[PDB]
Amino acid sequence: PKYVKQNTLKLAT
Amino acid sequence: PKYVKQNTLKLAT
Amino acid sequence: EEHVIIQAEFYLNPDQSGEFMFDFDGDEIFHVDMAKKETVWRLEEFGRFASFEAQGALANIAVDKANLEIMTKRSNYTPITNVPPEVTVLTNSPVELREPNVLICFIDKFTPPVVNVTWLRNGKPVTTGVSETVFLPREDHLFRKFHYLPFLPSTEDVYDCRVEHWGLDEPLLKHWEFDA
Amino acid sequence: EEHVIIQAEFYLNPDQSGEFMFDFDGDEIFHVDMAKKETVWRLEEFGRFASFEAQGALANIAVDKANLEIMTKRSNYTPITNVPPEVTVLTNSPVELREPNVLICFIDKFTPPVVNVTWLRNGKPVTTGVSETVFLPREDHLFRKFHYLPFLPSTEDVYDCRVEHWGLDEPLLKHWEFDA
Amino acid sequence: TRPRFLWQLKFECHFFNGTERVRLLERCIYNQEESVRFDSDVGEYRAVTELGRPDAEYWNSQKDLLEQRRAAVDTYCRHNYGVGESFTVQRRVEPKVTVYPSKTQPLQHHNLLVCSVSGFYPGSIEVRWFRNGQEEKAGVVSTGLIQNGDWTFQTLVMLETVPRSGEVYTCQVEHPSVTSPLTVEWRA
Amino acid sequence: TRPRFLWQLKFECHFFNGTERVRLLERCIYNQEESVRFDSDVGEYRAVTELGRPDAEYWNSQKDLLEQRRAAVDTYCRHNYGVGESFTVQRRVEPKVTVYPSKTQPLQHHNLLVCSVSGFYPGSIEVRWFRNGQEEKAGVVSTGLIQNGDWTFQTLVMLETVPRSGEVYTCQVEHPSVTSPLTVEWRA
Ligand SMILES: *[C@@H]1O[C@H](CO)[C@@H](O[C@H]2O[C@H](CO)[C@@H](O)[C@H](O)[C@H]2NC(C)=O)[C@H](O)[C@H]1NC(C)=O
Ligand SMILES: *[C@@H]1O[C@H](CO)[C@@H](O[C@H]2O[C@H](CO)[C@@H](O)[C@H](O)[C@H]2NC(C)=O)[C@H](O)[C@H]1NC(C)=O
Ligand SMILES: *[C@@H]1O[C@H](CO)[C@@H](O)[C@H](O)[C@H]1NC(C)=O
Ligand SMILES: *[C@@H]1O[C@H](CO)[C@@H](O)[C@H](O)[C@H]1NC(C)=O
Ligand SMILES: *[C@H]1O[C@H](CO)[C@@H](O)[C@H](O)[C@H]1NC(C)=O
Ligand SMILES: *[C@H]1O[C@H](CO)[C@@H](O)[C@H](O)[C@H]1NC(C)=O
Repeated sequence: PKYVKQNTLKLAT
Repeated sequence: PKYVKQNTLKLAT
Repeated sequence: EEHVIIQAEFYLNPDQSGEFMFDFDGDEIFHVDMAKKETVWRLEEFGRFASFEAQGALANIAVDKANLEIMTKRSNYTPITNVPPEVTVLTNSPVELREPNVLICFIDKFTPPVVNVTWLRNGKPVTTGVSETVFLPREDHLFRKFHYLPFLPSTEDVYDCRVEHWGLDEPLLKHWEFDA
Repeated sequence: EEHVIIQAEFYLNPDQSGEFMFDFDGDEIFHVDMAKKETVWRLEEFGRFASFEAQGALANIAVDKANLEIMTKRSNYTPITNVPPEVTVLTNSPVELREPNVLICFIDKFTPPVVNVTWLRNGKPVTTGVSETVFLPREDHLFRKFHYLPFLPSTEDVYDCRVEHWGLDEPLLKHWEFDA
Repeated sequence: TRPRFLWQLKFECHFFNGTERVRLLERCIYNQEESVRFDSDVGEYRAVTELGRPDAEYWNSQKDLLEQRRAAVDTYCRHNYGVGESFTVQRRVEPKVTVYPSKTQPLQHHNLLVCSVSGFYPGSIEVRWFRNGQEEKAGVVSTGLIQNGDWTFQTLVMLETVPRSGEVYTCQVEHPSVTSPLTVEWRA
Repeated sequence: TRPRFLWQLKFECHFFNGTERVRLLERCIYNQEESVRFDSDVGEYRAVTELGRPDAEYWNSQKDLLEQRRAAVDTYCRHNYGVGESFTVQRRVEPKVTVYPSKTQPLQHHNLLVCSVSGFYPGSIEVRWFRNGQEEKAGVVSTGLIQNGDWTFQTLVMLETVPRSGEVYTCQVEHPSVTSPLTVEWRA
């Protein structure tokens, strides 16, 4: 199996 | 002398 | 800086318990007995100089009880997370046999400010001159507290400070015994 | 609850340093080496059962570098407040004279994640088989970290874990020495 | 040395009852203050402090960003849980139990008998003392569980005694890693 | 036992260089999260977390509430600082210094010499170790300052040695309660 990472959302500008 | 306490404000309702 | 004076007061529910006190550089100056409705100086010496109107506090706490009922609701009823104590039994000064001393049970870093401390000498509870302090505040919004047991060293005894707190899986025993 | 799996990652400036790792119930599962760009399992055995794409992490951090430059400005450049460590030297298992053991240097409750830990045997630094962990997270947003020194107990030696941190007035020494 | 600035991001999955019931909680933490979070049981972002307002409102707009996050509970949480379960959830190393008194002294003199249990995993274990087959609940001073940081725990559970000859002390350890309790006696 | 809810309120006066500079800081704390505060250096209330917004804006309206708090710095801080300065600010209990080695060993084998300093007030003190007159800065292991909660501090400062015959160890303590440093020697 693969560890599923979660992605980072860029902040509001 | 006396100790001066500071009073508590009631929260917003 | 140089010194800080703090008026820390709080109210806790369901317990319905509140505290009102002054602190100077970490040491308690006095606190108001909610019950007797009287200010209690930390070193009697303190009272022979300054005064405080214990009713002032009972006044303030009223509001605190109020603001609490309000704030709980708006939080959406998020309760407090028990943060168990960090106990350590110490001693006032180097212990010498037959030379009177005191054993200090230091309880740090905990919240809610509720906790049951028992001294035990040889497995058995002890009340002989034992005493304590009210809940001293800390910058992290957790509390601090002391219990003292005046004693007289001997090869024959061993002590324990028994602390009970909600964030603990079970009564914490912190041990002491003279070492020769 | 029963278990918690956490993907904790951070970026720190000026240092320009970041970390990306997974944690299960307090212990580290793995973390991605930003430099070699490869995932490093905590116990080799873990790598034999699962995988993780180290680039995944390098990607994530890219955004973190960013969100940080953003957030800093909006905070109005407010910097972090140094919270010094809570060091305690422990031992892996009951020490028996002349039988290998390992000395653990546990550094807790501190932030920012930057700290210098030295091991000293008889006042002198030691690198013999010493090792460490990345900055493990904690619910309070402070960090945790470990340093290990494999050693062989004897009545001749004494050690120290020498910790340097910005919220500390000076290098903290935490001492250990066999006792009979 | 200049001021420091810390950005931190954590996605935590809390599993209840095994896998039935999972909670994703995504937190963004600037310095030591959490500013915004996604809590699966509330379906959307919420600023905790003012600086998290822009984003809680921004990301909350992207019905796609919110569409996935709500599914991350099985696409991410239940997933990663079944990936390592073999070695994390089901990890079992066995406790290594030792009984020894601290401070060799004469019999009939107060002695603290130590039960060191080290090397185990998971952290859940039970240590009881028995004095002559009868469980001794009092005068038990424990260090509580200690996490070694290497995927093994350790703890020390001491019994305060005043040993008379022949009294036999036993340390009983129960751990998921074993079928029948480990015990270890000590003779006066 | 049901869930708990804590509301706490703190007004803290920080005095710098005496009374030349004072900063009132009023903090309202719900649970472990502070929500709102008044900081004399900023003149008004500020919500730290969203739950403190209503009040931060409410109270900020009450220009009279804002008028006083800004004067609290003299009507409250300096006043109270004046109301007990003799027993708080002006306190000095003297340190009681002791030097004893731990572990009664024959000479030449490593020993940790302890310097216990106890019973003093204020917390500010300086302990240095000397070996035959020369300051020993290394191998010095301290417990840091310890507050006894009864208006007195204590601390232990240990020196790791390997005592040879004739080595003379001194502990020099400096404290505001004393004019010339307290010292206390120990012979090998
Ligand atoms: C301190 O001791 C008291 C009992 O002496 C504890 O008991 C109260 O709470 C118990 C556990 O929730 C209840 O079972 C009891 O009804 C109640 N008993 C009394 C006499 O009030 C109390 O919880 C202890 N405090 C802490 C912090 O654990
Ligand atoms: C950790 O140790 C390093 C030295 O090993 C410390 O030194 C760095 O910072 C100094 C102070 O400004 C510089 O003058 C040094 O050249 C620089 N050297 C290196 C090797 O980093 C550093 O301050 C320490 N870090 C912490 C957190 O205390
Ligand atoms: C408030 O609390 C209830 C029950 O604890 C929860 O189900 C509800 O969604 C909460 N509402 C918000 C806005 O947090
Ligand atoms: C932002 O920072 C600058 C410099 O620290 C300061 O002068 C200014 O008043 C600050 N403004 C706010 C709103 O914090
Ligand atoms: C939750 O745990 C298991 C996991 O499959 C489930 O089958 C069971 O019905 C539930 N048990 C309890 C006690 O809720
Ligand atoms: C501030 O405090 C004193 C007390 O009045 C004053 O005399 C002195 O000049 C000031 N010192 C400093 C360093 O600010």
